[PDB]
Amino acid sequence: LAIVFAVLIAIYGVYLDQKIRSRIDGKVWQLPAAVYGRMVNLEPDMTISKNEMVKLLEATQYRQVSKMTRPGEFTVQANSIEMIRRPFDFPDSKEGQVRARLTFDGDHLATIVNMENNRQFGFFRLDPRLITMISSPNGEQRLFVPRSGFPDLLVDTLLATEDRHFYEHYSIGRATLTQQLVKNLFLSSERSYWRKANEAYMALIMDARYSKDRILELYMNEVYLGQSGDNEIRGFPLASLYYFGRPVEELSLDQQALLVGMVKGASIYNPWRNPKLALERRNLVLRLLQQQQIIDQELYDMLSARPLVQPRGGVISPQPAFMQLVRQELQAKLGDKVKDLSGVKIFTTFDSVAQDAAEKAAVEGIPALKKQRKLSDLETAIVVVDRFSGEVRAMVGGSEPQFAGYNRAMQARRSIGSLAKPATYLTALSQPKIYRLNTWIADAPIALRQPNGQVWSPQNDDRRYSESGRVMLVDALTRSMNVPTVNLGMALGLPAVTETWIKLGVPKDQLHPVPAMLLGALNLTPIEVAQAFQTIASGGNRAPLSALRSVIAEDGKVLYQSFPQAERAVPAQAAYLTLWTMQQVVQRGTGRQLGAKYPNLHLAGKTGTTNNNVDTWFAGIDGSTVTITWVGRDNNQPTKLYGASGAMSIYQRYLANQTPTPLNLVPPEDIADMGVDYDGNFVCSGGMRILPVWTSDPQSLCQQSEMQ
Repeated sequence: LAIVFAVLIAIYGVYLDQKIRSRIDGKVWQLPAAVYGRMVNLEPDMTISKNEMVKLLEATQYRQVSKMTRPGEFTVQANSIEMIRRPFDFPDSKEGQVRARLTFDGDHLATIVNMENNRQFGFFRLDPRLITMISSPNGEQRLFVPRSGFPDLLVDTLLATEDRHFYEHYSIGRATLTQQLVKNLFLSSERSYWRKANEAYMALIMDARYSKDRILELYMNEVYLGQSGDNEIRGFPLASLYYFGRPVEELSLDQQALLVGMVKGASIYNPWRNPKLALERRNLVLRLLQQQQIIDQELYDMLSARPLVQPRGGVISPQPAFMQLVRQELQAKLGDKVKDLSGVKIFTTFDSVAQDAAEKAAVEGIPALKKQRKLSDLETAIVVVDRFSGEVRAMVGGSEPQFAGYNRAMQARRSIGSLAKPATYLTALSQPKIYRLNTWIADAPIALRQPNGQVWSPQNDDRRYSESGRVMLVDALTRSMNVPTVNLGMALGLPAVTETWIKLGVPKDQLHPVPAMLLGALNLTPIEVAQAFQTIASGGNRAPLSALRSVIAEDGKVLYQSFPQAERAVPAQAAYLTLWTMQQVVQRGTGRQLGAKYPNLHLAGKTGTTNNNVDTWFAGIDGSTVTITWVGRDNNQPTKLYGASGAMSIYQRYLANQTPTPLNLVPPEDIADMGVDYDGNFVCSGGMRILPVWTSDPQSLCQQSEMQ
């Protein structure tokens, strides 16, 4: 015989083992970067409510139930919630499940108690939601999860199917789990008995040098389970989140049957296109295992009478607007030397609750404005950032945030109009010896000769002038009076005002120092406006906006860490006086519709309008965040909206869709509340009006009083 044949196949097998080594002993796959939202820490004495906490939990993929049994679940009671915080690999320290009770004392979090030992936590970590993945060059997207990470039952459901009961190394006789691992991992497409035998040879070599758990650990992360546009969704972990919005470790049995059922055929059982052949395949799996010992008959009818929820969505590109900022910030910080790495973890500043509320305000708000005014193509952008740290919490780049290609929060450069006014008042108030809230500004006809040849003659909103010819600075800003603003600004000088703009953090090449700049001849994107208003909201510290918190390697190596880098930009006292006045605009000025609806928030804000309302804006500052809202048309035509009411309606819905933090303005040093009389002069005691004043010696009133 030519038995040497068993020899060149033996060497072909030994040399085959050479390939099933360099592959599995290292990078099995190029693993895409995972993008996570914010990690929230809870603390006792935190200002939050139970209903507020419920929303944060549901936004973080938690499910409210009657009785808890699994991670990612929680129960509500009269004055508290009980949850099972799911396990997560926090950069700071890996954590398992924790059964906690958060107890609420009305307005705040009273206690957080470990249900295990009945003791209190000093702070408690909530895991971050997976927002998205960063496209993998392969076109194949995976979320690696170790063996242990898979629930016993989905492994049982998996074994109850494909590899019927085991796979010890009979199946062929009657007429393979390791057999298929190589099929997807090493082999070509289809037709070949040689393929059938080539994998069969790789299967023995495989299951010879690698453990049981290691085979299905690679398998449960390799199987094709979906198609997101032109990206392969494979692996049970990523499929779970993609096909249920919940981790693999937390799938219900009926959801485990579906995924598994979709392994045989992985595209025709797709619950989107045809839910019928998927429902039958699901129930089929439910009857497959029902025969073996794992499944009861009574519960079977439940799982079968258990429709699919199922994400009923496409999710091809989650949070397109915010992800633009993320991609942009990654390039700047780490460069192109990042996607070279596999299994990278990106921790962002994204707030799921805020995003939900902004998106809802945009989606419902815009059609409402179009109906109430008979419009045809109205658009909007919303940016939310943290008051003090400049972290970007939310970004809405269009009235249809779900499906976005053009991101208006970052790309739509638009005249800010009267939103420009605080810069001027901030410039003035930064000089406490000369300009104060009670300083009188002329309000009379203006005529400014400019570079050839026409004369610039700005008018008040109502084409009227103050009967006295003058108005106090406080009231000019409150009422967004055009004429006093130009008189103030021209007296301060366009260079001084322009320098305030740079300190506030606006792009320097957008600044053109001519009179109209004072009234908003300044074109910015919403994210750039947010920077400017964050600087005044923080109390004068410019905190560069960012969407990244950290970037960790698969092994836990820190590729990037964010450190606080706020820069003192304007005096805190001037920032304060400007904000106090912006509280006036919201209570009694142009923003007064908002102060009437949310009196207890004491919001500070500024309306923005342009000639014929081409662009409308609102900038609202609460206790914790700055929200910029823009409403207008892409073609740059008049909106027909009147006043900042369009941007204030969107913002008002934003405020209603979440739980805003009251703004309680704490006065910095050397701020004193002082009375003035009707003439506007300071008085020692009394005064019909009280205004805060930057002074270390309120005895500029003994001086004022000595007029006699």
